Amino acid sequence: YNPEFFLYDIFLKFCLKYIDGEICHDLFLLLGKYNILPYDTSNDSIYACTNIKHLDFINPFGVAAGFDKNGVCIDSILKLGFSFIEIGTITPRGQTGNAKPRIFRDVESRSIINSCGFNNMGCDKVTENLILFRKRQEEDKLLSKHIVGVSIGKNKDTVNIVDDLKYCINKIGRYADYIAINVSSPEAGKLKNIILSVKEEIDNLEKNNIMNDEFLWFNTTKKKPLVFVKLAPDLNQEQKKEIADVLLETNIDGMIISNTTTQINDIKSFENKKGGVSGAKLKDISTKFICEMYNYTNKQIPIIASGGIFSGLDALEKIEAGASVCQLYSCLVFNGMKSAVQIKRELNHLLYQRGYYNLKEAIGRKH
Ligand SMILES: Cc1cc2nc3c(=O)[nH]c(=O)nc-3n(C[C@H](O)[C@H](O)[C@H](O)COP(=O)(O)O)c2cc1C
Ligand SMILES: Cc1cc(Nc2ccc(S(F)(F)(F)(F)F)cc2)n2nc(C(C)(F)F)nc2n1
Ligand SMILES: O=C(O)c1cc(=O)[nH]c(=O)[nH]1
Repeated sequence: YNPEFFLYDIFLKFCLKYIDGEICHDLFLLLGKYNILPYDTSNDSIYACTNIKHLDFINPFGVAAGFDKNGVCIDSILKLGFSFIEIGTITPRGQTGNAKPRIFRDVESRSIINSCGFNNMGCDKVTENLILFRKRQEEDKLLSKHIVGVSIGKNKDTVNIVDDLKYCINKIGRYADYIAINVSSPEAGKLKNIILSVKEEIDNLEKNNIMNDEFLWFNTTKKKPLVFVKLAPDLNQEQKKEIADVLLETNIDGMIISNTTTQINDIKSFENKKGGVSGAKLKDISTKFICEMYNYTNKQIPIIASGGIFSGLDALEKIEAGASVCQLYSCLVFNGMKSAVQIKRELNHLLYQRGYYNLKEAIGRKH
């Protein structure tokens, strides 16, 4: 609640009004890189703890993929009050992505559309960035117990998809607390192949190193990274159940629901635009998708929420629907740096008013 946050949020609101989106994004990533952004040093409520398997989160809010694609601003973003961040999506080789401008935002609807095109510095350089962070994390009190996942994907013109992801794992898998596979860009038999192949590569990292785990997994968990998969919402009920089966057969560690959507036409400033939409308008679509997969998987696979989360209320819908954890993106654009502090406040208070003992008790409370 400091003036630090408050003053910065004025600057951001101003930037939001006048300056191009991707230009704004990079500007504040830069400010974070030089560590002049504010901190949230509050103790988080132990009643809003959560986990995905043996992967524990000190609080249920993190940042989604695509926000810090190259892992350049990991400390500063985590210290805003987030329990974790998902970097990437990265590819084995650097990409430029599509032509600019490629990101636009509608303020009134609190929505965004993008056709970035998986721009990133490539797996090699980003791994060097994550390593440097991991080294800083050993020295910084505030980064303890904070989780860093890595989103991985295939190059535009890939020879083979699996091989792209395989390279990324070999390079960066040691520094990741979990690995996110996203097949959501704006047959199931080919998916199962991918998922398995990823678990095997991770399992191979363990086998082919002589070191014990403490000195092998240079991450937070000190164990091999979990395997999540991120799904787009533009599928039919048949696709979803077909996939739902796969995730069970592979015994995947969690699923990130969801990515952006192409099926929104009622945003006026966006009618000229191609890409995937995110923000408020994605909220209701996203939540429904969680109920479905939660049902289709019969509640065996943990879920990670993404799509139009702005408030402690929005967060609770995802949780009761079946999510264990939430990711923010659009909220930070429209609500600023206070988003983590603010949303954690709002959620803690609601859990009380809704008579919940803790957050885990509320997970999947939509029958
Ligand atoms: C500019 C931009 C870039 C994104 N890049 C990625 C990405 O690289 N990988 C990914 O899985 N999701 C990416 N996303 C999607 C977000 O991770 C998130 O799923 C989506 O924005 C919905 O969250 P929200 O409604 O809170 O904004 C991107 C979104 C935006 C707006
Ligand atoms: C004012 C503004 C800010 C912003 N992103 C953003 C906002 C805040 C921060 S941060 F991380 F201030 F501490 F929270 F630096 C980092 C990135 N974006 N991102 C975009 C976009 C949609 F182009 F990606 N437009 C923006 N406009
Ligand atoms: O980089 C992108 O263009 C992108 C990737 C993704 O997974 N989702 C999205 O909305 N954009």
